Formats: sequence, structure tokens, C-alpha cells
Amino acid sequence: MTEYKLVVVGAGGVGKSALTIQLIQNHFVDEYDPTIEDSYRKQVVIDGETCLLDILDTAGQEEYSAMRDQYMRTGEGFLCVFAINNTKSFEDIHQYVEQIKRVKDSDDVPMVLVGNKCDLAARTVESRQAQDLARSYGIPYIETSAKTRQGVEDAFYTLVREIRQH
Ligand SMILES: Nc1nc2c(ncn2[C@@H]2O[C@H](COP(=O)(O)OP(=O)(O)NP(=O)(O)O)[C@@H](O)[C@H]2O)c(=O)[nH]1
Ligand SMILES: [Ca+2]
Ligand SMILES: [Mg+2]
Ligand SMILES: [Mg+2]
Repeated sequence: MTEYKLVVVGAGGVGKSALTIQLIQNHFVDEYDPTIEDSYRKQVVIDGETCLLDILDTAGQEEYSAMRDQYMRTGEGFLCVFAINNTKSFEDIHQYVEQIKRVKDSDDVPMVLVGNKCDLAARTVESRQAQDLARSYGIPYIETSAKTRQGVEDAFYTLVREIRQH
């Protein structure tokens, strides 16, 4: 069966682990344990096709930035996550995308931009601001809440589907 190698990236605390754990294990992680680098795998049917999701949950803490090249070499598609209540995390998205593009030596890398924590009302990144950034990349923008599950499957499955247009 087809295996898809997904990598979840973004600034510390934007909800990468919570997003991944909600997809794979169907519960919300309320506590904040910073990640170094974890792996998850799951068999899912997407558009009538059985496939294996291999998901790498990466470190947002800048301390582990040296590990980025290795996983950007391996990953097939990148979920680029910021939190809609954390403008700096939105501003940090580009540093992840620029490096993925260098490492891949390509402008056409399967990616989805994700504005997470859309359940929270303290919004400082407006959806239109993120839409404009996604448009410049030529990639989808999808808002999510790892807490309520809104958009969680859509974001990951859209990323699968971008690796398939590729
Ligand atoms: N309300 C709300 N809280 C969320 C959401 N996603 C994550 N959080 C909360 O935000 C905190 C950080 O979550 P986490 O998933 O660990 O972020 P991270 O991006 O994995 N951090 P790191 O880069 O250090 O591994 C946790 O307390 C988590 O419960 C969301 O969609 N909504
Ligand atoms: Ca919980
Ligand atoms: Mg984490
Ligand atoms: Mg503003």
C-alpha cells in the first residue's frame, strides 16, 4: 500500500503534537510537554485507497533547529502550523518554508498552511492574512482546533492529497 511521509513543523507551542495526537489517537492533550522528535504511524483509507500515514512530530523549540535538515530531507509533505493567537508563530512560518525549499531544492514542495487553535477567541492572525501567505506559496490554508477536532482530518488529508497532485 502507499506510504505517505508527513512532517509537522512550526514554532513552539502552536499545537503540533496536539494536532498529531488528535488525528492518530482521537483525544486532546491539554498539557504542554515540548517535543524533541516523535514518530506516529497509522493505516487509513483516503479517497477509497488504503494508505499508511507516517507522521513525524517535530520540535518547535529553536534549541533543536539543527535536526531540521535531516527530517526535511526525508519528509514528503509538510504541515506548516502556526497558532491564530500567536502572531510571532505566523511570522515564523517562512523560516520553516524557506528551509524546506532549500533542502528540497524546489519551489514545488507538498505543503499545507495550518492556523491552529481556531477555538480560541484571542485571534491576532486574521484568516485573510494567512490566506495571502498561502496564496504566495500556491498552497492551501486550513484552520484547525486540536481541542475540538475541527479541521484536523481535513488538514492532514489535504496534505496527503497534495503529495498526490505532486
Ligand atoms: N485551545 C487549544 N489549545 C491547543 C490547541 N492545540 C494545542 N493546544 C494547547 O497548546 C499547548 C501546546 O501544545 P503542543 O501540541 O504541545 O504544541 P507543540 O507545537 O507540539 N510544542 P513543541 O514545539 O514544543 O513540541 C498545549 O497546552 C495544548 O493543549 C488547540 O487547537 N486549541
Ligand atoms: Ca486530555
Ligand atoms: Mg510537540
Ligand atoms: Mg493585526
